[PDB]
Amino acid sequence: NPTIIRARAPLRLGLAGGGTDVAPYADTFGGYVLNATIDRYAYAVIKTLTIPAVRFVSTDQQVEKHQLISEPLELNGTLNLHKAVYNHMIRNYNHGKPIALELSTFCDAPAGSGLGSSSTLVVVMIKAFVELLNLPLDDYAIAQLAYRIERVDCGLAGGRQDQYSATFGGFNFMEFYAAARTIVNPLRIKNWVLCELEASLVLFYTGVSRESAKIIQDQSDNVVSHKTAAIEAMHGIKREALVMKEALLKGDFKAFVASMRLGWDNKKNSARTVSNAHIDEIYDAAIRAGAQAGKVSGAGGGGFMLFFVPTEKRMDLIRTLGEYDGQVSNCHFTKNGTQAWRIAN
Amino acid sequence: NPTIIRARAPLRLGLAGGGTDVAPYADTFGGYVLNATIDRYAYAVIKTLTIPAVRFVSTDQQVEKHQLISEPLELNGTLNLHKAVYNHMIRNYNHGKPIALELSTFCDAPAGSGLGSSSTLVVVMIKAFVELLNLPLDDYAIAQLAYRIERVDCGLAGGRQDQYSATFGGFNFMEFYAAARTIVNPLRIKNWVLCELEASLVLFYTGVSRESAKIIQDQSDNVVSHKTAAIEAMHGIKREALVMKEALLKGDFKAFVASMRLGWDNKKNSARTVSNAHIDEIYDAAIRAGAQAGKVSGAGGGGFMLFFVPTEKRMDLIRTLGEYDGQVSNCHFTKNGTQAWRIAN
Ligand SMILES: Nc1ncnc2c1ncn2[C@@H]1O[C@H](COP(=O)(O)OP(=O)(O)NP(=O)(O)O)[C@@H](O)[C@H]1O
Ligand SMILES: Nc1ncnc2c1ncn2[C@@H]1O[C@H](COP(=O)(O)OP(=O)(O)NP(=O)(O)O)[C@@H](O)[C@H]1O
Ligand SMILES: [Cl-]
Ligand SMILES: [Cl-]
Ligand SMILES: [Cl-]
Ligand SMILES: [Cl-]
Ligand SMILES: [Mg+2]
Ligand SMILES: [Mg+2]
Repeated sequence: NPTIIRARAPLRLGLAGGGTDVAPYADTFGGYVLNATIDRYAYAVIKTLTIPAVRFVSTDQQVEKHQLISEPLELNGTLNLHKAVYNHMIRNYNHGKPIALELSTFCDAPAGSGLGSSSTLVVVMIKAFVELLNLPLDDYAIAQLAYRIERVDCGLAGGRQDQYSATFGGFNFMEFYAAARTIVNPLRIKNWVLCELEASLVLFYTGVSRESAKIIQDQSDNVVSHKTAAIEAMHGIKREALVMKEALLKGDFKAFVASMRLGWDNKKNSARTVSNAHIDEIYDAAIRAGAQAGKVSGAGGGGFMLFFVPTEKRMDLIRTLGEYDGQVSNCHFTKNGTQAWRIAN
Repeated sequence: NPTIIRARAPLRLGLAGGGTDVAPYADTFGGYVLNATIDRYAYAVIKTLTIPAVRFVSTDQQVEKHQLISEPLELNGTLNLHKAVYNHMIRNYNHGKPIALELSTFCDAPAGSGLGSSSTLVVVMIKAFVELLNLPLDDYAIAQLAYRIERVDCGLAGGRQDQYSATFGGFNFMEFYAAARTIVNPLRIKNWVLCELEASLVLFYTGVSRESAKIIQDQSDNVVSHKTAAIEAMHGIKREALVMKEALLKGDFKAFVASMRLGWDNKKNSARTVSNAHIDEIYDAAIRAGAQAGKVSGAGGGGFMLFFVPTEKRMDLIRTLGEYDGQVSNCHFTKNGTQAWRIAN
């Protein structure tokens, strides 16, 4: 009787505030991020095995297989996230006795796409074990656990917003404090506002960013080394996230676009590689085609861009982007957080 | 006090049965179609004007402007659908007195994409007038009206499935009879089945089909001219749509894929240009990459293809398709039918 479980968690568009969730900034001044989940998913699958082994498979089809032993798996640099989730679950919920299983992942967008894929993948792996082991972990616990596994257990530097979008789902405004304290504010946005927003957003995939780690390091350095102007850009990122949140609650699209423009300027000034000449060319083309505001979705340097465009200019913008390197798509938001289902047993 | 209304209606994936909804077949034997709406939309906007004129704007940015006169607009071959919707509403709900307004449309996929864009656009224009005039038209009435406007008023040959997906939303199994009698069967599919299905579907945009009219004409000719083998292919299309419907209700994915394979064979045999060498090359590549079944979504000859692929082979299939001409995407279903909202007054 093999058991087969799948879980999924939606990826996310960073709307405002990204950068203020980097460790030194959040811990010192408090960070704010406004984000929203979209119709693209990370997935994890658990299949119990009929042989004494553990198998890990990743999105880019890396594979590791081990013999069933009663010591933690070493985090040797290959598939550390899968191993660390596995180690945590075995130690904390199965009294340290290994379980014969294959843990596999796949994702609707590769890492560096600006959709929060890395942390979303950690979240979905945890969710799959929550279903397999029937664990009483609520959304806060899963998001806090995903954070621990990635940033502490696997020692990976990064932000704090992606764990929460992946778990809770929908539009959320997050407040980040010291000692890993995060408050999630679910935003119940009016239906008309959501329809108007999707009607006015165009996404543009520019390719994989290879700048995220560098951007996060530079943003962290801003605070640690007291780079005054760059810190002030970050305070601007924080301020505009709150402005945007209130604009969405009031259905004030004029304020929404003005806060995105100021936010994008602030984000570019916070780190040298957030934008580059190639990204600025697209941005400028989008503006003269009729977009009113835009930004890179994730840390920066590539991945998805999003543009706000009035409906009368929408098709013009879509045609213009067709002439650049990348893929255009509409933007559809999802309300559901991470979900699991069973296929066998 | 200008009034601004927007409406949207979701586009659709043809899952099974397409072709049996062509006029001679449906009227003679009864047609069946299984389809489901996706996360891509057609839109219409109505703005009342402060000058005595009527303006029409289309998705590909064609524009017509007329003086406010008290006779129906001529269907001269430019923007006939917009004009005919306008004429109908003025004659039937405004006692024949013209209304000064701009009616504009735009769409997340161009015609020939295989997503039912043409009829979906007619539906959304009607919905916008339903909101502007506060009309008591339910979903059946809007779908029957969209059919009348396109196929009778504008004399355009085509199918019957798209008007119903655009209006009702979700997964529907439609039964088509003579005298324009259609029964919509909403399918309440289990959540796990829907998640499993989205996890197993990959979409692939091959470019605009220019075969739809020819395919529909050939399918119609099959019946009118008694082409025995080609009629029998169509009976197979019909049969497999019912099989697929029952497979989705039972969560039987083995039967689902077998009915899609038989359906695709039957569809190709119903009309010479449903597939071609270019489409078959993609299909074959998808199969050897691990897809278990696939098809062209609309009438055929191009547009979106969909593939069912087991989750363990999903990323392999995605990588393989990356090497062909077209765009890959995930498949996310929507439950909502056509919706309208107000921006001013
Ligand atoms: N200095 C660093 N060294 C090594 N890895 C890092 C460093 N900083 C961040 N990372 C990690 O690199 C991984 C890839 O992240 P990234 O390229 O941002 O793709 P993503 O997960 O799609 N998020 P984003 O694209 O920014 O929305 C994440 O797990 C980060 O935690
Ligand atoms: N013989 C014909 N002559 C002129 N127009 C036709 C004929 N047959 C069909 N049409 C119309 O051509 C238009 C374009 O349809 P089509 O290329 O199928 O794009 P679509 O609306 O995206 N549907 P599909 O792509 O098949 O899902 C529709 O309004 C049809 O009604
Ligand atoms: Cl972000
Ligand atoms: Cl952001
Ligand atoms: Cl179809
Ligand atoms: Cl079909
Ligand atoms: Mg990403
Ligand atoms: Mg189409």
